[PDB]
Amino acid sequence: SKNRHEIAVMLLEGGANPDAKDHYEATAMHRAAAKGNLKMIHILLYYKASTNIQDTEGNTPLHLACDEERVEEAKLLVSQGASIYIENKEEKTPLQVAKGGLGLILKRMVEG
Amino acid sequence: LDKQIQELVEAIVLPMNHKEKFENLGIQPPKGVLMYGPPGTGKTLLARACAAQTKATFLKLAGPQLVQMFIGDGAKLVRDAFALAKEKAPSIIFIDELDAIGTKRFDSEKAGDREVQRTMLELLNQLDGFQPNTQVKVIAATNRVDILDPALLRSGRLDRKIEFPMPNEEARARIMQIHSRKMNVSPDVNYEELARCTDDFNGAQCKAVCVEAGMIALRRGATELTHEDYMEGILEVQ
Amino acid sequence: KGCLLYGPPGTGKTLLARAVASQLDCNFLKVVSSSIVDKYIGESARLIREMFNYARDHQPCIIFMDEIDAIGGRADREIQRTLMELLNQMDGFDTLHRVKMIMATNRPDTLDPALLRPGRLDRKIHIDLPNEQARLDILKIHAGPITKHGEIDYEAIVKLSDGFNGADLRNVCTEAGMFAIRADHDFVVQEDFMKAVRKVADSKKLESK
Amino acid sequence: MDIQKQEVREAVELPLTHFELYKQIGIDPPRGVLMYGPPGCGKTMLAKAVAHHTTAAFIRVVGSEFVQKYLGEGPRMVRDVFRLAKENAPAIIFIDEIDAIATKRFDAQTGADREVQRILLELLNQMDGFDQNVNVKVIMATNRADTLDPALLRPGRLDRKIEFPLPDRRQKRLIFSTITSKMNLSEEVDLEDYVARPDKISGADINSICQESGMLAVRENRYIVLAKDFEKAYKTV
Amino acid sequence: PTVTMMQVEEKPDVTYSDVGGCKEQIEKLREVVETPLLHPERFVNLGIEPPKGVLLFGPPGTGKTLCARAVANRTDACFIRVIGSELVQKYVGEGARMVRELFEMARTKKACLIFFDEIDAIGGGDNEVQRTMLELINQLDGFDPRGNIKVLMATNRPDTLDPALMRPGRLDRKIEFSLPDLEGRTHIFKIHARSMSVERDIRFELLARLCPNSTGAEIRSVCTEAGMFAIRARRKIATEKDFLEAVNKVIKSYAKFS
Repeated sequence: SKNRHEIAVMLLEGGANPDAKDHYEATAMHRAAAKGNLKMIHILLYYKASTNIQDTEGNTPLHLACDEERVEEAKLLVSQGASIYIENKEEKTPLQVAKGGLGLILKRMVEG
Repeated sequence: LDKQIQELVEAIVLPMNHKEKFENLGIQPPKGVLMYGPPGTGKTLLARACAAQTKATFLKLAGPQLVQMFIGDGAKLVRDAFALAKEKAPSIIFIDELDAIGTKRFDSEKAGDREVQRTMLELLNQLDGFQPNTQVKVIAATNRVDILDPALLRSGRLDRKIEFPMPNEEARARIMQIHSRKMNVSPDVNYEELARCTDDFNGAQCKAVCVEAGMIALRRGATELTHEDYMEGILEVQ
Repeated sequence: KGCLLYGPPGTGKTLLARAVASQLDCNFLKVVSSSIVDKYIGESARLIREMFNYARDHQPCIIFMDEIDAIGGRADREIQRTLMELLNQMDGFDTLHRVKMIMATNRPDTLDPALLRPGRLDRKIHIDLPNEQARLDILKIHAGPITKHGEIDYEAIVKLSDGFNGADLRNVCTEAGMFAIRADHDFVVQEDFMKAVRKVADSKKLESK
Repeated sequence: MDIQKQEVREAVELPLTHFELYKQIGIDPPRGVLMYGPPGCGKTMLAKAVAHHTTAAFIRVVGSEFVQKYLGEGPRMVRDVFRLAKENAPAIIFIDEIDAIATKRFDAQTGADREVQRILLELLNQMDGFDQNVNVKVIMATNRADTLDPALLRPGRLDRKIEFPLPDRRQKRLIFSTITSKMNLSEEVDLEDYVARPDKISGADINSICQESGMLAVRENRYIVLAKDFEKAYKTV
Repeated sequence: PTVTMMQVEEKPDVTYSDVGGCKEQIEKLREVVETPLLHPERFVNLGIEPPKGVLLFGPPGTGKTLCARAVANRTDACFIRVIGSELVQKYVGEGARMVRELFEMARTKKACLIFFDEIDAIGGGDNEVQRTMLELINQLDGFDPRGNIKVLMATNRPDTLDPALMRPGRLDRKIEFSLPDLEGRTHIFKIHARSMSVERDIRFELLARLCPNSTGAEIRSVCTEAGMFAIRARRKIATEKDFLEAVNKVIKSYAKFS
């Protein structure tokens, strides 16, 4: 979450668990996708990390990336295999969370 | 009951009389006496009859009377009870069913009985913190002492704890002799057969047998109670 | 601001806390272990914050909690929850420089070693036995106003009293007075103290559990 | 945001000098700004930000400052603050919680609230007459607008209705850094779970919540506040 | 209100010679209402004290007929009744003044008898009801007013648990009100001969032996519902052939569900 490249590469190199969840059922991709850490998400995807971790409310990291209008994280995560069908307890889709026509390129990158 | 009703009647009569040495040498009479034991003994009507024999003014009051529909009234009835008792002459007041509020339950979330028993703690404040408590006493009786307040160890608090040692036909014959020691009694009563017929009976059940004697007294036509009416009522209602 | 009074052998803490608390106490606030039945559901946050809020509003306050071993055992999750509220409201985010609380118990074994931490319970004093000093002293102060016969001898009263307490000897002496009170004699002979104190003292030896 | 501080900026503090601008530009900017958000108390952080950015007087008044058995001192107070606003400096009047003086009532037994709301209609006609050549800037916010009367929210009186349900994550980082930068901070004090969870749960007046955490750090036993007082101050208040 | 002056039970009604089959119960509750006043010296001289009263509950059936017997067969002065519907009213707290004014009028009437009706309307926070019933038992346990005073508790539902546990002190005789018989109804009809103008063509035996399950309320609906069903057409003569449909309908159409 602090955008520490070398600390993340060295922690994950020693045998860290990418799918490790806290008591709030949130992984490091919720925070990295919440603060705009594009390259951190990318180097997390270098180690074959999952992108569809449900939070305590059910929001995926795509909901937290698109919530803050992160176009690069939306195009990256959706272009890498993010599942938009997984909904939260509020029954909100990633297209409805983002505004300004961002859901149009979300579904465009899902179908394409 | 002479070994316990003698100390009881003395303990409720001499405080009104022995004031001389109570004020000269400062002897503390028993303020709290616990007349407990097995049920059916008739402690309520025996303490009411003895309270009527003390000649002092008697005021009725029960255990669950502290529980009201509203809140804050228990302090009005206890502070007011010791206001009429504080201002008035030394009298006798007997209550019953104290064990219902003297229970130390292990749950600790919330209840209104916490506030009712807190008013009880105000009564213990007015019996413990008040050194002029040589005035009107508070007599309390319980029908069971399975769960009793451990903080009742004080001369002003419930100290005279007298158990009822298996109240056989002698005890029932004596409480019936005190409950019916004034009205028309036949001058031949051995108490052996009529008391022996009473087995595991209650006080209100023996006095209900007496009420049955008053029921067939209309169809007997005699001028005075007889001897066979006791066993006739016992075998009649029970 | 706290103190632990554990007196497993013999009694006498009630005579002390009730002695000074009956003398001045600067206030009255007694918490007896019997008045916490609590058979309803529960919204006691504003209740414990209500009583403790009264202890915060009133500058002088002294709280007694006698026989705390029954409500402080080490249907128990709610008890431990109320004890967690007691921790969070006794060592909480409020200054308690002026309030003082005293907690009495019976056995120092199940006294919640999380509660045994200082702050909540700082001082601890053990009461082993009522030594002859306080025994003969309490006998002299309890024998002051009540007159006795010219034949005075305290060696028999002290000698026949073995393994007793201050309140027990109090109820035995006052019980002996309530035994000689039947013969309405102005003077009190000490032979009836030997008889009545002997028999009632034997009743306290048999019922000393 | 980016429209709240800009619209309140150019509509509040830019016309706060050289009074001739109100008629040099023609249509004077509307002074009515109605904030919302009932999770927290709020309505304080922005009044402090204006109280520190702009160097002028601020005569704040609780919404029940004149609710009494009498009827006077209303036009005396607001008229004195108006004449000192156009005389010495255009002080911004802070009238919070107008729901106590804007509640519907038809019965005549409570003619005190209806009387002071008729006085509110009198000063409503005063501000109707105060749209031409006057130095007045009155901010009026509340927590609930469902019970507000239509005569208050009528166009021409309150033309700005800014909504604030929850601040974005960047405004969370700023609203936490602006208060933790002065107070004692440490490595355990982190804004990651505190930028993630308080973004899920709806909560206003975050600065006041951090001040409550200061009331949890007022013991002086622990010199640096930690996550225990933060999460405890979250679950409690 | 009007119930204070109307509380007097004038206009006597059903007497003893027309009882509804009561054989043993009529004595069990008669020897406490009629005989103690006729012979007070026997109870005070013979034993402890005269009996107080009995307990009547269960199904309604022929209820209030025995109280009508007590009103009719009164020797000197008819007693005063008390209903439960006068207690539960607006402005709670008037029950103490009401029980004090009926106790005052009761002591003004040299401690006469008191009849309590519908105790379940107030029985079953009820602190004022506890004040009324504890002032009743409390003020009535004292021998100062009189010892021959009689109470009568009538109810339909036994859901009055507090009176059921406070009654063993003073009250007794927890028995059912009355069971109906088959041959006694002709006397209820004989006293219904003082009712509206029933034509002499009707025979009481033919109307009596042609209706089973004919409890006091149901025969009260035979004469009442028969007469009023004869007023449906506003006729003048009431022949049994006119309302035979009312008879077999009032016993059968009502005997369907019960």
